[PDB]
Amino acid sequence: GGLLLQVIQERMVYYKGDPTSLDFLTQLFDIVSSDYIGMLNQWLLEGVINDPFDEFMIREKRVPDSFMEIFQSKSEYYWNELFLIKIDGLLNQFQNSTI
Amino acid sequence: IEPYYDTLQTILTYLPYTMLGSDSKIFTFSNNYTRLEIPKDINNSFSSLLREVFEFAILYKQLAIVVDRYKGTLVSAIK
Repeated sequence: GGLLLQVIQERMVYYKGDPTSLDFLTQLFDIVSSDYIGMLNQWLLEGVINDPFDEFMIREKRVPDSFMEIFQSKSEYYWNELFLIKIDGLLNQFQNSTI
Repeated sequence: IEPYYDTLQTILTYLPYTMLGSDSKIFTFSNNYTRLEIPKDINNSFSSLLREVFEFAILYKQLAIVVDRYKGTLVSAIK
């Protein structure tokens, strides 16, 4: 899934001094990451998660139908528990509690 | 002079393959590509001349080995 960015970044350490190889790897990383930037931009600009592949780090989860009436009354737990951060897919930039 | 002088254009046929650091039917590398054996039927003069030409082949082979070995292993940016 989102592990590709980690592989490219790990791969890019060895070719950090090679101009052509670094240019190609940087171009590939830039184009590949564009979807992730789209998800992040929509999340921070409109507060909407769009792509249903569960790729994005901010995991909004659906309430089960069996508990719909319960969660509607106690909206605090809906808005505090059913939004999570998927730690596996985070880059080192976001590996900070405050961010 | 042909009747009175014996030695193996045939050299130039197999020389390009040796120059590019590859094994040849009359020139064979050995000892991890550190020495090259000049065959029999190459009299003194031609062998002495080839010893100068083959300097490029062995040196290039060593450089190619280094490049292929350390292509993406070294971590330091300078190297």
